[PDB]
Amino acid sequence: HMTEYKLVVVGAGGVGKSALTIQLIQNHFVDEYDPTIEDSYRKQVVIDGETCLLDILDTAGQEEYSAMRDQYMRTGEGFLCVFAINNTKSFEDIHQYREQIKRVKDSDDVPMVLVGNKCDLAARTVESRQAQDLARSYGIPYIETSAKTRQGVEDAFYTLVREIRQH
Amino acid sequence: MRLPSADVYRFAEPDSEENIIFEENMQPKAGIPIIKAGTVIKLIERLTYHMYADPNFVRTFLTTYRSFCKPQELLSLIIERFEIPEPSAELKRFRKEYIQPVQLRVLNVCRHWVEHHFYDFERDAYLLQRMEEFIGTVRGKAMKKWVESITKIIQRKKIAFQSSPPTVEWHISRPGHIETFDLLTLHPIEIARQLTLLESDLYRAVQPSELVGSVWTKEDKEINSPNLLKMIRHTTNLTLWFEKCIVETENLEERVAVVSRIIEILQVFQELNNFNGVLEVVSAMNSSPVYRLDHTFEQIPSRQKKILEEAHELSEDHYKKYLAKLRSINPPCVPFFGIYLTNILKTEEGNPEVLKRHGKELINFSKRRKVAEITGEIQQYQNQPYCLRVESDIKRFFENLNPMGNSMEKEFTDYLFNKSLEIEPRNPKPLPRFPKKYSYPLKSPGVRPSNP
Ligand SMILES: COc1ccc(S(=O)(=O)Nc2nccs2)cc1
Repeated sequence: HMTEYKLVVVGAGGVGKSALTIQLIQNHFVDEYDPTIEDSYRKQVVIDGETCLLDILDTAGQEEYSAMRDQYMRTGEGFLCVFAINNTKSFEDIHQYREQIKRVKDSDDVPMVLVGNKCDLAARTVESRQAQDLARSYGIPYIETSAKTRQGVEDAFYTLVREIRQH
Repeated sequence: MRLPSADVYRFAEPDSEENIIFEENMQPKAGIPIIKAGTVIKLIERLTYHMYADPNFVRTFLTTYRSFCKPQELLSLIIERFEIPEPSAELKRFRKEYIQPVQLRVLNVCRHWVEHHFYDFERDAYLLQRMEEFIGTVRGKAMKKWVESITKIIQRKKIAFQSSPPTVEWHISRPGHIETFDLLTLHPIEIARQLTLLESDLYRAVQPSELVGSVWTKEDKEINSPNLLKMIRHTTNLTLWFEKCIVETENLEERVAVVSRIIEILQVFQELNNFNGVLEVVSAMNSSPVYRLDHTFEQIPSRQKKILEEAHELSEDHYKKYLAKLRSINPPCVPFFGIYLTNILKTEEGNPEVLKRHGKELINFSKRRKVAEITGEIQQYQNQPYCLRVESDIKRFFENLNPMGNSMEKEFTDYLFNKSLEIEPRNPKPLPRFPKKYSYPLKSPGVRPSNP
């Protein structure tokens, strides 16, 4: 049996967080997606020469079901805490998402990664340095990704798989 | 057949890879080709096609068109489509085989629009002015029947059946005594029935206008998705009320009675096919304050632990068992909406609005069909009601639950967790004892009805 990594995407709604996982799962020249099918959330990958399976949970759209976070969150080995670089509120919400993950996992050390997504050509309101500082305070990596161009996506996920392996 | 030029009538332009592309399959029950993408003119030509009627396409189009075309722009195109210019033996065939069918189809679209997507007209009274105008100008003995029909619907829209249900069950609280109603005083069968009725009306009130365009995630979600949001908020309030009931019952024996009663309510939700209710209980049990109460769950009967474990498995493997169980059952049921919300959002986010062929933009219809397939799957469970009698006092009790009170989510959430740590401290702190708070008996009346 190959190693299967259960990853959980968390973050504010209404700011394109769904793009991150979509762009990972779909091929680089395949812009089609059917969230209905099984292949749409499981992906075989080779990271640092060691093959594995990535099972990704992104509940994009279910933000109002706030009492379901703990349940959804407890299923994960590692977490992608996503915010939008054009939305300060989504950045300000990461502190609580992280405090929730820690409370659910009953641990101060949870494999976790901070992701700053650029979902449109709207004005950046969060400077990479603010985000890099925050990630350092928490002691986790920071990755920036582009929804338009697929830049950063693979690094965001692979950095988390590396964080799980080194835990 | 001979048709006029594109300079007089745009819909006459012939099919090509530059204005229309198809899927490799055909409509299963109709043999009609499935459009993948096309221009707005070509999509409107197929919406009002001369060779055959395309109901699925009309229902898909009218549900999802607002992303690519405005209501006022659509009316103009279907009006323009109706106003056909002429290009003997040739004329008699064109009038009968192309003018009469195309006109009949725009009138059918108008009837569908008015009957099923009337909200467009409630939000733009000029749109309704133009529809009533256009409809007035339509002449013909063939038309009179459909023009009469459209007018009869507009006026109705402007105005704005079973055997005997079971006997309402009572436990400690007696009928009329709202003052004493609570989780342990109301009958668990009646809690589940009354919540199922509430949650079923909440589910039936959600409309595709609230879903298409992922509008419940946007800044005007409170304006565009009121019923969906009331529905999600009711669910959230019930989970929070179950968590609160558990952690505010500090005596372990009383708390075990509380959790057992909630699992009894879950069992009745399973019996009623209330999947929303089932997950409200699962979510409450798997919350941070509840999940850690090992001393409470050690004292819960294996039968109840197994009931809870089976309900939880529905959620596992990305709702695999949930999705199968839902497919295997028939109405009435209250589905869990969250899956549909994620699938509509990801469909809309993960597919382009437009496809480009030979440097020309084609609207991506397939993306809209996939969204329309989900809205239809929502609607197939909204038709059948439950055969259960409403109890107005238990209904109002649940309608008015406010576990959070005047607190904010974090403030309340932290209070619930602190209560959890208070009643069952973190190891190696030994278990404290707490005084009993219920002056009535904790024995459950069971989930089997007392009356036949
Ligand atoms: C393997 O993980 C689980 C297996 C079963 C369950 S569960 O029993 O469905 N839920 C519970 N919530 C609180 C106590 S038990 C939860 C998690």
